Amino acid sequence: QTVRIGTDTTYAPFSSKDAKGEFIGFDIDLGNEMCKRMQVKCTWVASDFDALIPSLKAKKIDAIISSLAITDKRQQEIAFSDKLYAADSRLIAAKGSPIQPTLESLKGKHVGVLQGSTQEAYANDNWRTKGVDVVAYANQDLIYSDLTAGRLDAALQDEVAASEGFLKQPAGKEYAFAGPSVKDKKYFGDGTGVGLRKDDTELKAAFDKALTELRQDGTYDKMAKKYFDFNVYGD
Ligand SMILES: NC(=[NH2+])NCCC[C@H](N)C(=O)O
Repeated sequence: QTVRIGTDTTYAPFSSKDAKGEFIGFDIDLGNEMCKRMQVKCTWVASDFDALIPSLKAKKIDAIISSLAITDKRQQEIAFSDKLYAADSRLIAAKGSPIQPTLESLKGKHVGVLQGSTQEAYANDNWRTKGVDVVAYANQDLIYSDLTAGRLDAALQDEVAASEGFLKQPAGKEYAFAGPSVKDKKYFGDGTGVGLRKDDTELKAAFDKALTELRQDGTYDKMAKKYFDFNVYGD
């Protein structure tokens, strides 16, 4: 039909808006390229990240492309395409900060996470319970803003989003990663994928076919090179 694809546009370089409100980023490029090969029209629909799976279940959108990690919990509720790219999580803080992604370091500190994210799940279970002030936000822009305002000591999000979308931008010049990637298979998933209703077998097959084809002919790498000088796909 027309495939309606939901995304949250506060996660550069994967999904954001340009100065005239056009959606831009690697998620947008992947979605548009897949749609072309599937020979379908696609309409992008912006929403808060935590609204994406509910909107999909409610049939207000037909697909999610929004750095949506493929997790065990989410697969109980929806289906996923094959992996679009890998996504590790990592903390950021002010440059020179001693902060580490540990309870010892973070107890009593204010740590921002995106509401509805794997980072929120991780932080709520491991940090909020034990006395870290975990603050959950409607979108990632509010997090970066509250961090630069000094209201947050740190923020947890996807590593590549933080790096390319903030640290390497003027806004994040005085900030840096605090500690290494936070690796936990119980939480952050096995890369990201197109989120789909479980019964939409045909639509999943179509996305999967287009994805294989655009990876195979080198289009994936061509598009990825616009944003990344490393292997974003992973293994
Ligand atoms: N467009 C976005 N805001 N994406 C947030 C993704 C965060 C994390 N990868 C998750 O799946 O929960």
